[PDB]
Amino acid sequence: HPRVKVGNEYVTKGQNVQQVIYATGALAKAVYERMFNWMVTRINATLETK
Amino acid sequence: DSEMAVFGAAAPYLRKSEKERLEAQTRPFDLKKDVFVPDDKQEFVKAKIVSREGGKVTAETEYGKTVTVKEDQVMQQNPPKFDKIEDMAMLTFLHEPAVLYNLKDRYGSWMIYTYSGLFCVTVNPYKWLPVYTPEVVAAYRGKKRSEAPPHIFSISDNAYQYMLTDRENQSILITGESGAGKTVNTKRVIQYFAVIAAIGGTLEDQIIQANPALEAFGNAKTVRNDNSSRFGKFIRIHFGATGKLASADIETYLLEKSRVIFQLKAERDYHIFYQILSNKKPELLDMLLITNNPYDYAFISQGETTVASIDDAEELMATDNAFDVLGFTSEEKNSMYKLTGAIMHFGNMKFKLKQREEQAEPDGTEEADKSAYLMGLNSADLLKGLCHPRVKVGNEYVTKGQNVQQVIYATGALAKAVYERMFNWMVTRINATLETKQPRQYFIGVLDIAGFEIFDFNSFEQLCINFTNEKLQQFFNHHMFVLEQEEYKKEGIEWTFIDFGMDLQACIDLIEKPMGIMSILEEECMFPKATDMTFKAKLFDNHLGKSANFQKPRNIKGKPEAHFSLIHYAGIVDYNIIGWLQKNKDPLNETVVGLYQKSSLKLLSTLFANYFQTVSALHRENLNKLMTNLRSTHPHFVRCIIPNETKSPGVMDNPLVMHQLRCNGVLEGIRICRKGFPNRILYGDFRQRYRILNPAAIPEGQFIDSRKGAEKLLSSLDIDHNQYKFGHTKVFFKAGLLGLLEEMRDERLSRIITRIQAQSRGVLARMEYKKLLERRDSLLVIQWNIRAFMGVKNWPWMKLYFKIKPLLKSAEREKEMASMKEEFTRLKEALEKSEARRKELEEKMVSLLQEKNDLQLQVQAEQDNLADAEERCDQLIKNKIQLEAKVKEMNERLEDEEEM
Ligand SMILES: Nc1ncnc2c1ncn2[C@@H]1O[C@H](COP(=O)(O)OP(=O)(O)O)[C@@H](O)[C@H]1O
Ligand SMILES: CC(C)n1c(=O)cc(N[C@@H](C)c2ccccc2)[nH]c1=O
Ligand SMILES: [Mg+2]
Repeated sequence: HPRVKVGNEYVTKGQNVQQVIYATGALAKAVYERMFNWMVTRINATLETK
Repeated sequence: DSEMAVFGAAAPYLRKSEKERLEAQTRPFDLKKDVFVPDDKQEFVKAKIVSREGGKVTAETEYGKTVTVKEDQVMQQNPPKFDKIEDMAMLTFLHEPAVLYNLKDRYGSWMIYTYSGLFCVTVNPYKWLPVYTPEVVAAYRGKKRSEAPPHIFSISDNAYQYMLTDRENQSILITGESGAGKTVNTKRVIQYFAVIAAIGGTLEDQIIQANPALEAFGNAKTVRNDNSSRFGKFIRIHFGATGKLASADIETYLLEKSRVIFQLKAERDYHIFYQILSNKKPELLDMLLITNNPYDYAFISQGETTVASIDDAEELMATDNAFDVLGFTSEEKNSMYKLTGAIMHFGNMKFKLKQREEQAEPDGTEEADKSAYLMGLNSADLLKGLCHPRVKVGNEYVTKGQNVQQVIYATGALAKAVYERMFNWMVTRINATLETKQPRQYFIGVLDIAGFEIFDFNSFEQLCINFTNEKLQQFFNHHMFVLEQEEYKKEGIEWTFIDFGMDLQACIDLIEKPMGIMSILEEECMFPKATDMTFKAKLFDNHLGKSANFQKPRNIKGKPEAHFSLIHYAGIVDYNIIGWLQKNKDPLNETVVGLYQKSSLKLLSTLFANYFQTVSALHRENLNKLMTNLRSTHPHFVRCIIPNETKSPGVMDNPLVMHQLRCNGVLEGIRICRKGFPNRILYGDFRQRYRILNPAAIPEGQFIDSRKGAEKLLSSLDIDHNQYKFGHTKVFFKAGLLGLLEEMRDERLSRIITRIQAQSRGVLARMEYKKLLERRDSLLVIQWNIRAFMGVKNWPWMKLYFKIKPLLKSAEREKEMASMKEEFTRLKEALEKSEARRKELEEKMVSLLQEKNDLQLQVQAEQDNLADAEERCDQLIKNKIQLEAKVKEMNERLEDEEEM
């Protein structure tokens, strides 16, 4: 039941089993990819003897 | 009870006195002999067993009458220790007389509210209790159903507690026939949220006025009630993440628009008209051309025009202030008053047959002139458009000449439409105020449907309102008896399905389905030559021998003009078929609606802006939308029961009360609440909320499945384990456990916030203790300093030389040490901090040098973004050019096909 905004209040939508599977995939990807780019940004935050 | 003092003067009218507590233990009562027996004039009477004769029993009733009835129909009386209990789910013997007399003994002492387990029953006092002023609202703040005596404020706050805890929308579902009490309880809910939101501003007073502003335009005196809600209302009170009031939305479902033009004896039109007229307020009696008395306005003079329960002089001033508090400007308040004046004059327009055209014309126009002046319309254009309304057939428009008999209907429907949409706009404007654009996430939807009714003459509206009750009754039946056990099976609860017989799907289907009443109205309105006899004919052919609840009319009161009877849950209702096709089809005069859009009054144009979809279709889809939106919310039900037809306070008619107790399924609902598992928690929200009850049962920092965790925690609580069973995804509890768990949790939260305060005070006192000791030790050093001087006030050679400065190496060289060190150390500071500041600037220049170079590269990158964006727009325009050529050729060829 993801929350989506309609005006100032949020409404709730029921997801299908296939589309919740696809959404869990997308959450797995976007957590992984952000974790990688953050790891690079931390490498770029060391690697600096000023 | 000494704790009752918190309600002040309202306390005697909510809970029994201490004497009633002591009298209970002293009443003469025998559990084996005291029983209820049915009677003719009254459904049940107390009786005393006198003998036993095997399968036949004989007893003497409380009035000394002899009676004989078989043991299958005799019900044991409840012992006096359970008399007047605040929640009827806690009754020991549950049957028709136990609920009847439990309501009667409480109501005769003006204790009007009583719970019935998952829902609550309120009995119409007819005489006020000072139980609705500001002081009780503060007493109800944050109190739970276990603490505060039953009241509509208790249900309102309980819903608010759930709303914030579950982060789910809640509902308070008040139901009952006309005059039972749903509306006043609704107001009380609104005033509760407002006063709590202000004490716990402009918005809180605005919301308080949001009710009497609508109630003036939507309520009317009826045979059943003096201030009956002739329109169902759903009020969503929205709160922010922090829980403070943030907005309120009013939704309306079905205004009795016909009531604006027709009322039976012993009832009023809407209150707005008589409250405006009763004060004869010179500014309104000058703005509205209604200087006369109400007894000449045909629409509103019928029935009774005055009621003792309403101080009509004050209600006008209450609505004027209500609009002022809601920020209605002078043009808004004036426009809507003008509109009511127009509506009042609208009932006096007289029409007569033209001597040769067989067409209606207005006989008197002064009331129309007044109306059009108030509405900012043209009186001549209005009357011409009513006398010669244009109707359309697709794009072609044609003038139809109206007869007197159909114009009277058309004008009535016009009054209905103007009133209805003006009420809708007033709702949307109340939703335009109160809307603070602040964070919003959760709302409490309070439902007050138009109550179930049995007049001597019931029409299509009486069916729509009864259907609305029957749908919410089927919803109550479904949630308590069907969905409850269905979800037990879905959750795998070891439970055996109980059939209570509380089902109305068959009669709802008889109305809704593509063979039901509503589909017949939906097609018979299309046939231009359909008639009341054609509809009645198809209705009979479709239902006689095909519907168990559709029956021949009884016509016990004579007048067999056209009738049938319907077995509603709440009783046999006789419906008159005349006019239902017109009432459903809603034929509006397209000219007057077009003039309303064209009105010089900004309001009247707003009412009809953005003006197949019959009222039965709109209502059925609106109500299915409502109940779908409501199944997605946590419901609390409130059963309003009217105790007496003669409106006498304290008087109670046992057969009429029992009829409603039966039809609302209160007994069945208790049967399921006592036997079944009404309380249910998701394993995750259970863990999240009640982990505070035993953090050691669910140790964090380690994984534990939701199911076994809830198993260990609830096993650790030491409560009676026979009270719960576990589902596939929710835990399930007996009727009385959840209240005890919230009592337990708030007791623990009190214990803990006081023990964290034990820690807060303990370490804050440690901070104070250590600061005092170190500061006093320094003071002891200061004391050593002065003690040392008095020790030094002895006479040595040094006393003379040290105090005065003549000594060269000691005073002079130490002065050089102190002066040189003073200079060095001050500069030392300055130099170290300066050196750091120079480094800091270097570090800033190094980083700025990187940022300036990256920005120089970035301006080239941005210029590339500009080239990208410009070429994107350029190709979109070129493609649009070719696409326009495509649609040019297509629409041309479509027109050529239309010509050929
Ligand atoms: N709780 C109450 N306190 C005082 N009067 C009440 C109460 N309930 C009903 N009434 C009586 O009826 C009216 C309010 O009832 P209401 O809730 O509007 O009934 P319904 O909602 O069934 O139309 C008042 O005018 C009064 O005559
Ligand atoms: C079935 C219904 C009455 N219900 C519950 O039985 C419990 C709910 N939520 C839990 C978490 C809670 C318990 C007590 C007060 C607030 C919240 N929600 C619910 O919807
Ligand atoms: Mg009402």
